[PDB]
Amino acid sequence: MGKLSEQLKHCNGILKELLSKKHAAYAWPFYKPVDASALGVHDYHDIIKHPMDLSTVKRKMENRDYRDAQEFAADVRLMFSNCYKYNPPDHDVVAMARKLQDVFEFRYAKMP
Ligand SMILES: CC[C@@H](C(=O)OC)[C@@H]1N=C(c2ccc(Cl)cc2)c2ccc(OC)cc2-n2c(C)nnc21
Ligand SMILES: C[C@H](O)COC[C@H](C)O
Ligand SMILES: [Cl-]
Repeated sequence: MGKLSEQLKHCNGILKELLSKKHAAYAWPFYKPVDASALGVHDYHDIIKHPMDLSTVKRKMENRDYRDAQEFAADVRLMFSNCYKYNPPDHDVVAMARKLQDVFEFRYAKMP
């Protein structure tokens, strides 16, 4: 697959951290694709045109889909944006998204 660039190594590090046990209390809703039928949210795919989640980001990293850090970051941010778009701002899952995005943005800012 070829060695990840230095910046994408940092991105992969961030991804591993987001999936790690220390953040699980607020990261878990973002681990896998939203299953709209399972959750009973039958309007989800009318509202969210481009679903994203951490397992999909991980697959894309493993498959070398991301050509740079910017592309990676856009997907992680898309995941958070979908959450902010679908849910009311006072929902528990939105608070969790904000917390995980704080973890993400502060470490992404430490890009070599
Ligand atoms: C799908 C919409 C929303 C919902 O109303 O579910 C019933 C959902 N809430 C939740 C959610 C609701 C309350 C709390 Cl405390 C945590 C997550 C949700 C749950 C599981 C899951 O994957 C297994 C994804 C979730 N998620 C994400 C991401 N963004 N919005 C949600
Ligand atoms: C809570 C906002 O939607 C995202 O905040 C990012 C900041 C680094 O906490
Ligand atoms: Cl972006």
